Amino acid sequence: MDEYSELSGIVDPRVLVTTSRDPSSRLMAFSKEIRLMFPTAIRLNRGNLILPDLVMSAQRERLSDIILLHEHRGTPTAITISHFPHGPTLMASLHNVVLRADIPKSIKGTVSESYPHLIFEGFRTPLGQRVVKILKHLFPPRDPTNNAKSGNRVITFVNQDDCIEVRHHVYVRTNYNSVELSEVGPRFTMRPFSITMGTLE
Amino acid sequence: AHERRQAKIAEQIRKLEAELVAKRAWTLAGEASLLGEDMEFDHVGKPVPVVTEEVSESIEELIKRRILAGEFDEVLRRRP
Repeated sequence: MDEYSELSGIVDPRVLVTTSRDPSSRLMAFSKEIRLMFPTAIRLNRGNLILPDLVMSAQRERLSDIILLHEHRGTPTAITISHFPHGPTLMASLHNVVLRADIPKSIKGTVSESYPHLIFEGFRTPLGQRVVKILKHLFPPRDPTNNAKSGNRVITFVNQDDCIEVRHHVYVRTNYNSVELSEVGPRFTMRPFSITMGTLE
Repeated sequence: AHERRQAKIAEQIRKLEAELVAKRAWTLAGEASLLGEDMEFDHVGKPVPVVTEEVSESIEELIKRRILAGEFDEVLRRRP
């Protein structure tokens, strides 16, 4: 048993995204694009909110995960993911952040918010499989029947050594054997550096 | 007098041991039971390279491969 096995596949996660206090305009823009990756996420303006008051309210309302976005000198620098009610908590540093407007050939127009497929590539260690489990359960489960044939959106995590490249695309199945991708963004590199067994205070 | 000093020294030793144990857990889990305790790593002496256009292009080829082969990793629904 682990923190996910009881409810995995039975309930949709309920995710909250927020930022450190006094966020830069760049951090706010990043937080909206992060929110858009997660179809059952809400985003809460940080305001003057004290983090223990925020965590307790999210616990009270039975949210399942919090995603907290940190920055330094105007650049997003870390991501904290904590699973409720009792853990675990993953922290990773952020690098090579590129917002949708700065991605050549990124889609323009509205992004359909269907439940995405996920791709995890290259997580060949117990540590890697632990990170996959934490990330995977931030997205709702999908219907298994004809899953391999339906959908139009995918979030992709590619692990090389200790870093994870993250991408977000919509796609059109143009034929039985061909697909066109349109990148939604953001792009970024995530480097996990802490996994603790509990939650935030 | 000399034994309150020893209390603080042992406090420092315990704190250093806790750090060491959390780092060894990270190192061990990243080699290929092993996932039950706090783990951390200080990557201090490593920069993170820029992502070349070649790498982003191969990620696109990976994604098309997975879509056309139906090889997806999300959780699937079940009955309780």
